[PDB]
Amino acid sequence: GEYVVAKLDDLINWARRSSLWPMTFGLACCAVEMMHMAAPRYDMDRFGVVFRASPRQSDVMIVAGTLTNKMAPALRKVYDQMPEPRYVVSMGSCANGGGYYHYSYSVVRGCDRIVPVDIYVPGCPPTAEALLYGILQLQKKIKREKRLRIWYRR
Amino acid sequence: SNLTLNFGPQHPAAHGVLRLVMELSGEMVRKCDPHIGLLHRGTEKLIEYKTYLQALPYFDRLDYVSMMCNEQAYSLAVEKLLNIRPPPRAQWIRVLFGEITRLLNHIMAVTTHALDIGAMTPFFWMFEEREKMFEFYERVSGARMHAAYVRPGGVHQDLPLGLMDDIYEFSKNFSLRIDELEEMLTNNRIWRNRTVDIGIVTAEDALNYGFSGVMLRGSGIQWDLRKTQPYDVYDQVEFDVPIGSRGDCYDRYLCRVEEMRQSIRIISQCLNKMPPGEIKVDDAKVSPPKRAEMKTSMESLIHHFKLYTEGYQVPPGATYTAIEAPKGEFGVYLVSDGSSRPYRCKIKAPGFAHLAGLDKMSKGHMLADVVAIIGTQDIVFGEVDR
Amino acid sequence: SKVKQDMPPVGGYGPIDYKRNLPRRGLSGYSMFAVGIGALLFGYW
Amino acid sequence: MFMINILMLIIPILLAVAFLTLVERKVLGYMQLRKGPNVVGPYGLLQPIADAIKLFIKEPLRPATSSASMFILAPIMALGLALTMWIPLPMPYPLINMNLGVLFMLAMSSLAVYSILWSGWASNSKYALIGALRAVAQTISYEVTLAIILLSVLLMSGSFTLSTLITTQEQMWLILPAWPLAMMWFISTLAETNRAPFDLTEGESELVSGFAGPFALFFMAEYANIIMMNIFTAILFLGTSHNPHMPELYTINFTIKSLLLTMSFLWIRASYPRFRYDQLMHLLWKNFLPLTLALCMWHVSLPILTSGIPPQT
Amino acid sequence: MNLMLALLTNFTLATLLVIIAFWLSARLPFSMKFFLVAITFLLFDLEIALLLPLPWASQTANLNTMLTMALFLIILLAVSLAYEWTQKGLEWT
Amino acid sequence: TYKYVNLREPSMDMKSVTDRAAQTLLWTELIRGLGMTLSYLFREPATINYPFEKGPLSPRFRGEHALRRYPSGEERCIACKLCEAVCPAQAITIEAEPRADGSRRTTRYDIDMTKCIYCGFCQEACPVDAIVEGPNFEFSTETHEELLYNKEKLLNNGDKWEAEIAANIQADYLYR
Ligand SMILES: CCCCCCCCCCCCCCCCCC(=O)OC[C@H](COP(=O)(O)OCCN)OC(=O)CCCCCCCCCCCCCCCCC
Ligand SMILES: CCCCCCCCCCCCO[C@@H]1O[C@H](CO)[C@@H](O[C@H]2O[C@H](CO)[C@@H](O)[C@H](O)[C@H]2O)[C@H](O)[C@H]1O
Ligand SMILES: N=C(N)NC(=N)NCCc1ccc(I)c(Cl)c1
Ligand code: SF4
Ligand code: SF4
Ligand code: SF4
Repeated sequence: GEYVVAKLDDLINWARRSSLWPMTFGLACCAVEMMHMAAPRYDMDRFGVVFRASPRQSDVMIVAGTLTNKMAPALRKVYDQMPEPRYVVSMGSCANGGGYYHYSYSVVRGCDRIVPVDIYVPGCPPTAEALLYGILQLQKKIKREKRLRIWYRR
Repeated sequence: SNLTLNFGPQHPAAHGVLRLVMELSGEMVRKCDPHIGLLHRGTEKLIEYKTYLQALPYFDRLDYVSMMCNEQAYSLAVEKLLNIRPPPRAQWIRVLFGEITRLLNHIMAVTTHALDIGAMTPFFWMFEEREKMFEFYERVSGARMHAAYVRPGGVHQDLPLGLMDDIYEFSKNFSLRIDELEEMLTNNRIWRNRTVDIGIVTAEDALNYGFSGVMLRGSGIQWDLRKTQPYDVYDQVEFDVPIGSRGDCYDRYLCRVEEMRQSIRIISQCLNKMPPGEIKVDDAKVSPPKRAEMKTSMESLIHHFKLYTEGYQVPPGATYTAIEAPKGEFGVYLVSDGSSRPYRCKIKAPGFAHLAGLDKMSKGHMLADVVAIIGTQDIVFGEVDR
Repeated sequence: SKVKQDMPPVGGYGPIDYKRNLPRRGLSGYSMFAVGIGALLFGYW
Repeated sequence: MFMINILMLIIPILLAVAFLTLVERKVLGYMQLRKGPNVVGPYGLLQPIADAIKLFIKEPLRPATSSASMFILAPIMALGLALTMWIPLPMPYPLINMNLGVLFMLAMSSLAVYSILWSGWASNSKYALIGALRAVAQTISYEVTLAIILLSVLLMSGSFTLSTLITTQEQMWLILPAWPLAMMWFISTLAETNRAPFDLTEGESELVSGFAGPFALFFMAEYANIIMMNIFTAILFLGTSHNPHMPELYTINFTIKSLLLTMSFLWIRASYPRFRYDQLMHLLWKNFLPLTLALCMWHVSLPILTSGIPPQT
Repeated sequence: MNLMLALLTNFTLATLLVIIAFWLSARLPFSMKFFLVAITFLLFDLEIALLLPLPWASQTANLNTMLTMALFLIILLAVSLAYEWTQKGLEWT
Repeated sequence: TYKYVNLREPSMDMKSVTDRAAQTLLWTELIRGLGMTLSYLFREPATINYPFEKGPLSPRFRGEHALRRYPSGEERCIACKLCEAVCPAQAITIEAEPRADGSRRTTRYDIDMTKCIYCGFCQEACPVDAIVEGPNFEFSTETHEELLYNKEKLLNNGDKWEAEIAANIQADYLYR
């Protein structure tokens, strides 16, 4: 029982982190470096992170750019339509905490006011390599999960 | 009926999110209502609380595919109100990196234009080239995109030794890369079926709707601000302006591909004609002195201290200054009240007028022709929304 | 010391191509049809 | 022993489909100057397994269909019919040697569209039903040319038995006498299976705002159809010589041809933009169909005027 | 007997995989044109039912008659296409 | 000077007409495109094996911030607040007072790394090379709060990365 649950989490954690299908909100600048992560030099697809997905087939949402008050409701709705398990990666200063528009009347001061965030990737923009480091950091975070061990001990 | 085009493609794309409210009858588009503002960040109001140096990085983040070109427009506007002149080596560097930036923009414009239509392979081939040009940005500035390199007075730093040879190496092979792109698209009957006679705009309608750049030249209008109203050293380089004949998406696509070839032609002259000398105006009341001077000379330290706190004061006045940005005429209406912070800074984004013409250009076209028409205008909602 | 600055080499850089180069390949339309029909006829026989 | 025979057909199909996803990603990766999967397992060999497990333990959309009875029927019909199209394929010996095998596959393939419709009704959305009617209208249109092209080729074979296509091509592939039909046949299968440059459901879905396990089953059905089309194309146009004593020699050559044909859908997807919906309809009703009708006329007359009429047996 | 057992296995596995995956009236504004595509398909499909016997019809002694009627049927198929074409039944604007 | 991108008149001699007819019927221009993607399949990909391989950077690269020391170990920062004044994002917060030895030093030095635009203006404004943007770019965190650096974090970054920061400064200070 205890042994099986440990190896079973190992399996599903391996599957979910080895097949991370992202939905990217290309909101602004940071989406350019996001495209460079899909470009041949880094080739995010080689890690199992597919190129195109669809909101309803996605595992991770990458908020790549500034989130304005006008866009906030639409971003929350996409997050609400994602099937679980779902993760959010906050990419760049704007999505992290408002960044260079932090004091603007029309900017959400961090996307973590709208959705829960798993990883914060600093930079303006973070380099494509910095984003890839954050994506591989999220895989390690998933590798640490213990859904069945916790469930079995309820 | 009534539709709403999605915010963006399912594949990764960097140009912003659009809310397009569409009227259709059958397959035909009856009305397009672009609802923008989804990336409006109040840049112009923020600039009013910044000194003239502090506001420069805001311009990298407008048309955030043409970073240094946006910097150059702002720098020219400030240099004009200051009544100073950047040194000749800085002007050559600014034209050199202006054309490198034009390559960056046109690769993004053309290959994402194909990527949205479904021709996705050229995107991957050509962003390996963009990756190498990001290395040029990072080597002069330390940043791959938002360099903040071009500044009123010249450029922040001089080219590192060995940079020009590497730029030559890249430029040597680039025309072949354009040739491979054309092999996939230029004569492809599917690409032509998606672009030829799509989004036709007449020369007179283009002018009255406020278009600029390729949106004018695709209709046969013989206008290029680098030729007619030259800035920096553009009057010392030789290049041809591509002109279209049918005013449609296919002719504008060819113009952008030919403009890429002319940019390589211009870069070749900048590499050969780069003169020696200083990189920022030798005027420590505008451009900060060298760090070695700041640490030895009393005058230099005072001017360093004041330039990095209060900033330089700009004589009162207002200018509208524009350049031939990769996306069309990019201008700034900059108002000075005599202090060290701008009083007003309106940004003229070429895509603002272009997206206002989408309703006109899409009349009597199919739902999928709207995809191609926003593609041919090359819209970045960072500059449309400010 | 002599000023040392990123400069082009003496005599300048070599030539850089830019003009479109799509080489002409293939047979004439007559040759292509003739080959296509020849293949058909051989297959028919 | 017949149950065992059924299993060594069904299970190898699903494994072949699972690893076609890997091969497609890597072939497209290298054509795009990158690599594609190469971390999850050596050379990405465990990527299909990781994807499969991920999709099945993924929470369902919780959509609330308008017809539970027919929400479930759609994927069952899609995957059940896809597996059924394999039982008359001579590789070199069919699982079931059907006298009217070609009609059987033509008849079963005509039922595939029911799953597209039934998902649209089960969608419970105006936009998803409109999309389902566009996919159906495209699929049935390109069934017209496939049926006529198929018939024109059978006039040189003389039978509806699939094994007869092997005999018909003992001395020569049928691609020689009928390469004009082979071209339109190949493109019709791309359009029929809704593959790029005809992938309109994937594209127009990517436009209109509004329009995991169940996704996986639908996906496997579509990709098992891609492999079967290319196997049928090889049997139809690139017939492999069959040696009764060395039957596995036929299987090896036949499998290589099927893989190369399957890899060519990947090749084509990497190379071209997407047609516009009205443009792929003009391709069939105004280009392929007029030429297919004229070549159907030609191929009825051709055996008669050359005295090359094949036997019934 | 063998075919039914093959058919049962294919669809029984499809149901088995589906259950694991899941647990363990007015006028649509859709156009007239799309209706006429379906009806065009049906009529062409019906004329294709008549051409299917052709691979057996070619063994007949009465070839002159067979060939005349085979081409006659296909030509009417061509004329049906030509009529929809010229009556703008194939246009999508 | 200008040129026409699409002003060619097709030749209407039967040979040229037949050439265009062959292109339409035999898809030759589509075959040509397939050759180009085929040629890429056999090319070496541009992908690098991250994290075992890394993208090339230069000494000027603007990465994670750090506060620097003199060789004696004394802090370089003298609380002049020029970096706080120039920061385009108002990402720096400084407080200072006389140290117990009378030295002019900071008591608060915060950088909100989620406000920062990584522009490098602070390290240009600094008169003593106290604040720099280091070469580190692999410092993403799991919480927002971990990106609000205080003086202890920034001093630790300086002690952590000084070996490389000093070398990068040595390689670029003559361009500044
Ligand atoms: C001796 C007497 C003998 C009598 C008989 C003689 C016969 C003479 C006739 C010979 C020529 C017949 C050619 C038949 C091939 C089909 C031709 C065709 O339909 O192409 C035209 C079609 C339309 O293209 P478009 O540019 O829009 O033309 C304008 C139309 N209004 O264009 C298209 O189809 C576009 C297709 C786009 C998608 C293609 C992407 C893949 C391309 C590579 C596939 C290669 C095929 C591989 C075959 C594999 C087979 C196993
Ligand atoms: C190829 C066959 C492989 C079979 C392997 C069998 C292993 C079985 C272990 C299943 C573990 C699933 O783990 C669980 O899955 C469901 C959806 O799938 C997720 O989703 C669920 O949890 C969230 C919150 O936790 C709920 O709000 C949600 O309604 C629910 O769907 C859980 O977040 C995840 O913890
Ligand atoms: N990114 C995409 N949606 N396309 C794609 N290549 N999907 C492949 C995902 C998949 C689906 C079912 C199975 I069974 C397996 Cl093994 C893998
Ligand atoms: S964090 Fe920087 S690069 Fe990213 S969207 Fe904001 S300003 Fe642009
Ligand atoms: S890099 Fe720029 S935004 Fe960041 S702290 Fe320094 S001056 Fe402020
Ligand atoms: S870091 Fe430099 S500029 Fe900032 S307060 Fe300290 S000494 Fe002054």
